[PDB]
Amino acid sequence: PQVQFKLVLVGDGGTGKTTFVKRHLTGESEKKYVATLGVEVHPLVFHTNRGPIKFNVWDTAGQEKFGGLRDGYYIQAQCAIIMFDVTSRVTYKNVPNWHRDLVRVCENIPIVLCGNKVDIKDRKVKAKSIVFHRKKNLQYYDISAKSNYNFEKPFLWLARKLIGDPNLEFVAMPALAPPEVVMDPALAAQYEHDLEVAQTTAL
Amino acid sequence: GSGFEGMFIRKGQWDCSVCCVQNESSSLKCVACDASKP
Ligand SMILES: Nc1nc2c(ncn2[C@@H]2O[C@H](COP(=O)(O)OP(=O)(O)O)[C@@H](O)[C@H]2O)c(=O)[nH]1
Ligand SMILES: [Mg+2]
Ligand SMILES: [Zn+2]
Repeated sequence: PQVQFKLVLVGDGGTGKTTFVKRHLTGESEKKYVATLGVEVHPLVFHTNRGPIKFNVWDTAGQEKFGGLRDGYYIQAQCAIIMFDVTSRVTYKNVPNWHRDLVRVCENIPIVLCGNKVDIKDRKVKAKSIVFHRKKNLQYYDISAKSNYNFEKPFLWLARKLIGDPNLEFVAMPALAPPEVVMDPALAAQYEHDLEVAQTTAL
Repeated sequence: GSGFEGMFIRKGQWDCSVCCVQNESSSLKCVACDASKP
């Protein structure tokens, strides 16, 4: 018997949800199609110091572009990622709506907020503006799906919260599609520092 | 093997073969995708 969690991946169309979940190669090759709901469930295995865990990540087929998702999409989710696009402020402005829809069905499951596409130079939603997670007991990370930057961070934080073990570690990264763009290491260090600085500042 | 140190077995729960949601024994259709219990 294995440890597995339903993880729903939500956020405006175009924010990079599909690109993100697809980085995990075995999760893509072993994905399962749910015809009633139009969902692809990607089984993403991570090897922890206590054994493998599996995040069954629910990816839409684009229906979020036309309104909210059906209850069945959310039902029995044990955790979630809400994604926005740091080059589109409206996607961040819609984060509260996605959170509302999620909590309506699932209550206060562990949720990570992810700002995607930080590889793009002309960033619009910067650390100082990202505060919704502080307001709602949520963890935040910058991510770049196309470069695999911070790919494992949401999953590690969720694993620790779900399993109740703050010392849980991933023993190795899963096999990921090779980066299609380079995330500048200096830019990443700067963005991480900006997030720390903002975390210490008052709302 | 594919187990996890400390994990608990719950009786009767069934994994949906379509969407992998773990259902209660009393559920005859998957609460998420409506697939019939195997
Ligand atoms: N530069 C950059 N582009 C991305 C990234 N993630 C997604 N994109 C692109 O954003 C567009 C929408 O991505 P998609 O995965 O379909 O978004 P979804 O509608 O949320 O599933 C696509 O052109 C992606 O190639 C990223 O991390 N960096
Ligand atoms: Mg998509
Ligand atoms: Zn199902």
